[PDB]
Amino acid sequence: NFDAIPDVIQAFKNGEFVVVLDDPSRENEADLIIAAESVTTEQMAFMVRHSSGLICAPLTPERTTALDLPQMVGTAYTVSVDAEHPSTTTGISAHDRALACRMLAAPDAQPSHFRRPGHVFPLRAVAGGVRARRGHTEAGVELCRLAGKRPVAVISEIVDDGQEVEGRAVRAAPGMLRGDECVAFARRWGLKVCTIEDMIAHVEKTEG
Amino acid sequence: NFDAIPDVIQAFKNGEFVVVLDDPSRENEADLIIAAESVTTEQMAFMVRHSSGLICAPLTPERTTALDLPQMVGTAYTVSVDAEHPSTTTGISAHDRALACRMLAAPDAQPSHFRRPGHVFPLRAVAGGVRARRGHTEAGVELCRLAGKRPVAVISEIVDDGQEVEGRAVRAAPGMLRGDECVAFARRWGLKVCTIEDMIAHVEKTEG
Repeated sequence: NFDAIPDVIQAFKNGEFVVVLDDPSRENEADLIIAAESVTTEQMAFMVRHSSGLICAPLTPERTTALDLPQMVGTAYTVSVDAEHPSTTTGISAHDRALACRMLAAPDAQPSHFRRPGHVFPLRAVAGGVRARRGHTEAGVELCRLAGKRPVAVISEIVDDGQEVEGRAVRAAPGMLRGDECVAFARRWGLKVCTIEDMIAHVEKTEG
Repeated sequence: NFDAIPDVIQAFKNGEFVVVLDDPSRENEADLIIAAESVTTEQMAFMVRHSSGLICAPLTPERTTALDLPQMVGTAYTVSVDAEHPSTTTGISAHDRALACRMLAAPDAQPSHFRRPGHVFPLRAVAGGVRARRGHTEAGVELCRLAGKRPVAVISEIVDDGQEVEGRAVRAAPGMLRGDECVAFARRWGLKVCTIEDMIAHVEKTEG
């Protein structure tokens, strides 16, 4: 079964990842979604290991303007970034990517805190939220609002790495984690899991 | 020990991944580098599983002009892409990312074959090659030229996922694969491994 939204919010509030399913009519994919403000090096490593590794950062339009993150050019990718910080090295390590996420969420964030282009991909949520666009991007920002966090999330799609093949640089039968698998994945890692659909139902209780 | 360049070229010619080390003075990082033209779904899955998951595609300046891939904004990222193909779905799966790579390398590639923005990150190699810029981007394109392949490679940095933590969404002590580890990683997966430095020495035999 899927977890009830309130419980997903409490977990998100606690700085945990949550597994979020969009509509089968849509991608039919699940993403790991976490608040960016305090994402750790170790959690980032886990995210990278268990996802596509294309680590994105959903944020509001207000943050894209404050931080001077224009659209790269439908997923609203902004220009990519790295943390302008003395501890950053190449920008790709779990350390560096988590740092960038945290910095994007900082109340004191400024445009100069980010090197462009880089290795983290901010995504512009639509003003109307999940009831307006049923995407993981909106879901991330929606969870932030709901949990009282800074308006920046971190998301990544949970791929299915397929099976190991001893001594060969290939994986058999890879794909994307779907439905049932998603819930099982969540249970295995002690995470809450829910659907965007339920998230919307939750938000309509207050917004209609 | 590192493999001799000629042997690395033969492997690359065979459509295998090769492990390439840049300078310690530089990133001190190793990347998986493969020819894009025939990268398979299964190999892509392996690449994703064993790297940062930020799958890039080194290509020449001539290809950036032919394909209308302007700079996103130092790593020369162009605008990102997805394959405009009936089999593409969300653009992130190993299937979809490998397809995009293959399409970027097609002799019949045209700008309209790519949706922008997307999930694969082409990188513009500098005209002068590895002797001009000692980057993995140049190395990828340099291997393509050397092996007689289409002038598009696929690269990704080999991260160190750290250690599993049973039932917890974290990984302990993550980092990047370095030196020794790199060679061991290559042996484990039956891949050749070399340094950019040696690659340059190879190219100077002909170019001075």
